[PDB]
This record gives sequence, structure tokens and C-alpha cells, in this order.
Amino acid sequence: PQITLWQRPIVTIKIGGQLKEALLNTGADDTVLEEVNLPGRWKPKLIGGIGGFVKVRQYDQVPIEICGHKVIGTVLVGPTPTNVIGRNLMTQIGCTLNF
Amino acid sequence: PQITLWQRPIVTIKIGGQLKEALLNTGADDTVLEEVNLPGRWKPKLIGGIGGFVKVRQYDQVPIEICGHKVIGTVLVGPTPTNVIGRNLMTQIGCTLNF
Amino acid sequence: TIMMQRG
Repeated sequence: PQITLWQRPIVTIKIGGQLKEALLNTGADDTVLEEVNLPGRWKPKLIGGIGGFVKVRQYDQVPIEICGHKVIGTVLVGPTPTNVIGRNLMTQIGCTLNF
Repeated sequence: PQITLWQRPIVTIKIGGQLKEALLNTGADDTVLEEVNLPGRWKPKLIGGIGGFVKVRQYDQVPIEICGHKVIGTVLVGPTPTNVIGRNLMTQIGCTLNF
Repeated sequence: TIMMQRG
């Protein structure tokens, strides 16, 4: 598709056998979700946003389905205002910005 | 340009007669710069994100060049970590997600 | 919302 941005570019993602939705976000380095069904251990990771820094849960090599593709990437679980797919996963689906 | 996402998508902006650079941010509804010098009246706004809420000045109907292209729009001004171009401006320059 | 994220 060619997604315009007259609205949030939200796509559907399948992670841990739950359908979630998240915003294709070119201004985030990483993928960050609020709650996900991921059973295993994770590592402590600090991220930066606009108001300060949050500590998040880093799960590596997670199998995830975004808009029709099965992808493997790092997925972070943190206090994000909305679910967000970052460049780590957008690159893997070949997503570019055009203008 | 077709811009890949292996690195931050940063572009030249031209605001208040200053060449600056800013991050095309599809996960931002609004546009936010570090402190710059603008004519016009401002009204205060609180904007949210990772790390919580920040108080900014909202300037209306501001002229600005993004990668050479002049567009007019609401520009927020505040103690952002980095210059951010939001969906409000990106829609004016014809910017789309592609995959 | 301004979902700028650095990691």
C-alpha cells in the first residue's frame, strides 16, 4: 500500500496469538507495546521519548506478523501512550517514506 | 526521495529563516521544534508521549520548508529532545508510507 | 501525541 497520514498509520500485528494494532512509526527506533503475551525472560532496556526516559522489557527474536508478513525482531514492552512499530521492524517489511 | 528506514529519517527544515534539521515522525500527530524564533502570537499546549507530558507554544499558520518545499501549518515549540515533523506537516508535503 | 522514540 501507499499509506497517507491524514490519520495515524495503524496496522494489525499478531504477537503471542493475540491480534494487536500498532502505529507504523518512523520516529521510533524500536517496537514498543504496552502488554503482550510473551512468556519468557526479558532484558532491562532504557529508551528515550519526548518527556524523559522509561525502562522497558526487551524481548529478542520475537516472531511477529505485520500486514501479511511473518517477521523476527526485538519487541519492547513499556509505558508507551500507544502501541508502536519502530524502524527495526519496518525495515524488515521493506517500508519506506516517500515524498 | 524514497527514504529507507535503516537510519532516522532526518531532513532539512527552514524555519524562522534558520536551516535546521528535523525527524519525519509518522508517530507524531503534531510538529515540534526546539526553541526557534517566530513572529505571530502563541497559545500554550500540553503534548504527550513516552516520558509524559511537555508544555509547548503553539504557533498557527506558520510557513516552513521541509526539504525545500514550503508548507504552512501549526508548529509547536518546546524543549523537545529533537526536532520532529508531524503528520500535520507531512500530509502537506505529500509524504506516504510505502511497502 | 509525539511518539518520538530513541533506543
